[PDB]
Amino acid sequence: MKKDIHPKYEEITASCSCGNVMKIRSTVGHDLNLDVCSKCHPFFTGKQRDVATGGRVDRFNKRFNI
Amino acid sequence: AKLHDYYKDEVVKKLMTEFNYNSVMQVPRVEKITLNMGVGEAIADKKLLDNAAADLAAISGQKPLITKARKSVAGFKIRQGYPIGCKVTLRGERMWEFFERLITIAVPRIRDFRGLSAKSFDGRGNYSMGVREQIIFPEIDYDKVDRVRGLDITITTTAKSDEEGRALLAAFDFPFR
Amino acid sequence: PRSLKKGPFIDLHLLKKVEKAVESGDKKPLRTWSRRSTIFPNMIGLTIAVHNGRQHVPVFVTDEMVGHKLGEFAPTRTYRGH
Amino acid sequence: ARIAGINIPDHKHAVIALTSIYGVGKTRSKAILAAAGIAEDVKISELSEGQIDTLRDEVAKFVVEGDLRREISMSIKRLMDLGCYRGLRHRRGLPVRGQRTKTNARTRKGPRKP
Amino acid sequence: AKQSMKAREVKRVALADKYFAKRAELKAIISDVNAASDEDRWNAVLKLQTLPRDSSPSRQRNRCRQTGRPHGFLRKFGLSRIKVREAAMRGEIPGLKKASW
RNA sequence: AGGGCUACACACGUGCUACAAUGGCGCAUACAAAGAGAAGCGACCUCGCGAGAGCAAGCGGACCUCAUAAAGUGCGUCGUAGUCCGGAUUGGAGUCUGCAACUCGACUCCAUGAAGUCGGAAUCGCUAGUAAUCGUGGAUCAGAAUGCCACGGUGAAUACGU
Ligand SMILES: [Mg+2]
Ligand SMILES: [Mg+2]
Ligand SMILES: [Mg+2]
Ligand SMILES: [Mg+2]
Ligand SMILES: [Mg+2]
Ligand SMILES: [Mg+2]
Ligand SMILES: [Mg+2]
Ligand SMILES: [Mg+2]
Ligand SMILES: [Mg+2]
Ligand SMILES: [Mg+2]
Ligand SMILES: [Zn+2]
Repeated sequence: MKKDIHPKYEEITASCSCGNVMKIRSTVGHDLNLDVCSKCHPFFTGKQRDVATGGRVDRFNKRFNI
Repeated sequence: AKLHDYYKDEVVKKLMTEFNYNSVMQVPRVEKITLNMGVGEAIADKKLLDNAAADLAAISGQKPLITKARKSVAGFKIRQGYPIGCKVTLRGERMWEFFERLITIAVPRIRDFRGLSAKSFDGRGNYSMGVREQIIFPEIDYDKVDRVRGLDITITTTAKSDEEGRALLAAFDFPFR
Repeated sequence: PRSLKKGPFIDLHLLKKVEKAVESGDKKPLRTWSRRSTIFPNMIGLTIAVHNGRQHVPVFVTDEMVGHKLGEFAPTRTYRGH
Repeated sequence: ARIAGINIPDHKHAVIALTSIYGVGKTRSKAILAAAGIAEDVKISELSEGQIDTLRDEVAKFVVEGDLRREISMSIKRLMDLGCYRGLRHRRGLPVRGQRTKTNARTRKGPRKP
Repeated sequence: AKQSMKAREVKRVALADKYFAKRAELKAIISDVNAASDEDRWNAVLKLQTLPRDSSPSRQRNRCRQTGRPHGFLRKFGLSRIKVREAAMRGEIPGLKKASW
């Protein structure tokens, strides 16, 4: 490849909220902590057979009085 | 590498058993992934092209080919030789790395994601998706983006027809709504 | 906003409609007039059409719009420009 | 004098300097200096590097410039993708919480056009 | 006051003071932390909301008892500003006089 | 039943808040008057940074509550800066009224910290407890005032003359 013209392309760890951690040689600059992924997405594995950790729970499920 | 190994073993085996081929090379390979940004507002702010170039550089660790106006088009007010775009071609290990990054990070982060369009082949098995928000890519910081532009992406496959291309991509677990 | 000691709000007629819709509803949108009902996670996947005053604008419920009510998505004052 | 990524000024009292952090006003600054045990009548000049470092990690216990920008901008973008009332006001550039627009909407509309 | 509005206020007073002692206990059930939020409070909300809207005391406009005028009402005299001035100046309201201090 | 009177390229009237040091901010401590209360005022104590919540006495009221007045005075800090002035916008989290606070209530907590550097032609009020300013109560009121109607605290300058 060429030299002194491309950005930094180190090896980075990416950890999602469901516990799926992926080793990927990427160009970001620092560690990553994402939320969704292939394993924790509704459409990919069961639309009503997935759980989330966001707007459906944190803001709402703590406060419901049903 | 990892997705390439997954290809070499599982996708080659399942394609072998499904298609009943006489040669291992008769399964679709992948030529490249071309990330394109047809800026088109460069005529007003020339700097907006350098930001798109920096954005492609961010997404994929390659300096972008500043693509040139193919011919003069008076309707869009472009001459011959004015830089109205930027692209990058990723093939090899870099193709696989970015490809994993996309399929495992960006395809779930799509806004109101209801699967991927199942009709985006030319007619011989070359896939072509357009994303409407760049933000799905993990590389983006969002703290230095003047405009939330979008981009398209072409997965160039060595497939013979649309069925074989779809088979190859579906083996990689694409949503295919 | 509504206090936590009283919980959320939803009209009873709309509530009954929402369980009937999420158990055997696949036919037509739900034409309601209760702009004051907070969206629940049960109604996820419905295309309820809330009354904006003269018609009912359909709104497909998305899982990222939680603490908002049906009147945030119906426009009440049309204004093209001056 | 290099907390959170800015160049927080000296010669100013304890609280008055940490206000410059996008995310630390008067109260959160008093809370930081309380957890750090430093009196509020002293400057940011004669504080040693280690004290500055514990101030740094207490600021890091709170949200900071880049992170705050990120959540508030994603809140605004969530408003505009909902296509809700607040989304229309943020898009159109009008008051969001319900103020009057017939008059006295200048701070959200800009100065008078014609 | 169009006579209709008077009749409306009559039916509102009737439904309020008849459905009373029911709306109030539901409000008490909602307000107390000690009662379980889980089911009793939610069902109390539902029962409260299905009660006819007219039965609330927050729909009392307190019109004038004679001329039904919604605005200018005074709770003390129970009359609009006009009827207060006329009846008070003629002399049918006890102890009232043009003040000057 | 919902919406609108709250709509917004604009222009005008009447107010509030500032542009700052005679001030802002923290702490300590004074001095009122006039009102309102029972489908109401609501001690105390406890919980919560706070709005406020539970418990709950007293009071149809020169008795109880709203209710701690503030400016002031002392102590420090800021040092003439678009700033420790300003709090307009905007995000997040709430409290209270009410069936229900999204269009469309008020406050509270955190963060965001704009215009604004005393204002052109012109134009308004005031001859004394007045103007200028500081605070409190009422009516309306389920909740919702910077408006209106009241009450007190400091407290001027000038009037040659027509
Ligand atoms: Mg700050
Ligand atoms: Mg009322
Ligand atoms: Mg009437
Ligand atoms: Mg009006
Ligand atoms: Mg003020
Ligand atoms: Mg009295
Ligand atoms: Mg400024
Ligand atoms: Mg400011
Ligand atoms: Mg005179
Ligand atoms: Mg004198
Ligand atoms: Zn995951």
